[PDB]
Amino acid sequence: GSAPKYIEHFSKFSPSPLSMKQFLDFNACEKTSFTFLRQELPVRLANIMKEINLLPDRVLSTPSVQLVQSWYVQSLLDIMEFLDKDPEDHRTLSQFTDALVTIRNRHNDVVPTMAQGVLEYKDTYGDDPVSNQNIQYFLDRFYLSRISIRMLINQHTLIFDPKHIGSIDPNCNVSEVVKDAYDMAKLLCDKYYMASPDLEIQEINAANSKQPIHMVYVPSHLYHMLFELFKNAMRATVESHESSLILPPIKVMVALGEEDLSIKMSDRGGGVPLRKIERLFSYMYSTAPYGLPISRLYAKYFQGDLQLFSMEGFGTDAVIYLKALSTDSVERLPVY
Ligand SMILES: CC(C)c1ccc(COc2ccc(CC(=O)NCCN)cc2Cl)cc1
Ligand SMILES: CCNC(=O)CN(C(=O)c1ccc(O)cc1O)c1ccc(OC)cc1
Ligand SMILES: [Mg+2]
Repeated sequence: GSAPKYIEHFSKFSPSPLSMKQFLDFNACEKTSFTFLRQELPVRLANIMKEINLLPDRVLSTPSVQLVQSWYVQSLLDIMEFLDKDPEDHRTLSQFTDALVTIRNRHNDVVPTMAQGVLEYKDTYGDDPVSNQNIQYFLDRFYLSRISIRMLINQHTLIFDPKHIGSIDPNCNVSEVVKDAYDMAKLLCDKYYMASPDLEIQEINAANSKQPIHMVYVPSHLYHMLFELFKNAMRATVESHESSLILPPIKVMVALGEEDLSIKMSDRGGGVPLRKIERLFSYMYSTAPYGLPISRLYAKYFQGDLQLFSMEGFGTDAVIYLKALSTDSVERLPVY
């Protein structure tokens, strides 16, 4: 097979970061999505794949890793078939959309799969702080790559099967997403614990004090983040107040500045000591048999961040930082 040489060739290129604007203005035809994607997906696949091969042999050769490696190889090849094929012919384009579907689905399990490699590495070689920085280093990169691949694939399959533009909403009402996520967390909350804290939203539109706040974002990404955060702050809030009678609400503030859109979630769940805050964002230190770390990646993906500050004995604030303007929302992609 050619697999290694394909990887060699396409890993000389660099992934091409797109902006939400550049995403938005796409439909400027499938032909163009097609010809773009058949080059770029191979690039992004190759780049992470060569980085996977920089992993030391004791990691490199466990079942978990070798398993995802096989998936990425089959994908690269699945996409290969379409290099000499041409557009104008509408079955080329249709067979492609189908190929993009199969790939996305094949990869639905990378998270639990990799997570398994961390566990067998913990039990096999130790949980030292160095291993931890490499695992952290490698996975932050690996997942992020992975997210952007999905982003491309979803932009294609959804548009070339209007208010929305695929996975993007150009009029994303943030509190709308905040509540939905809240409502879903509460449901799970009311089931397991049969109590649940309330929600207070407040907006602060700096430039336009009385205007409801809208942005251009990918709302499922935003849902995902807010969801984990609500889960966590509910869980804490309940268990911290099980001998008490009052259950403190979860206050969220959504704030819009000249370049930031920022979302704080404040809970009175009894806090976490400074010492333990790193552990929460660590893939290794929070592995037992998404979480915060993956939700963070989503934040980073379009030049955002997601941060935590607690006060032990009281509560935790968690902040989602997003870029306010489509121009600033460029993809953050790892490169080899
Ligand atoms: C399966 C995935 C999650 C996984 C699980 C476990 C690991 C562990 O990765 C390590 C551990 C130790 C070292 C030191 C070393 O030998 N350095 C040599 C070069 N200085 C490097 C790496 Cl990349 C990575 C990825
Ligand atoms: C006594 C109850 N105490 C907590 O459960 C502490 N707890 C926090 O305080 C906390 C942490 C993260 C967060 O975004 C919000 C929080 O309130 C916490 C919540 C979720 C979590 O998942 C692993 C770990 C810790
Ligand atoms: Mg932090």
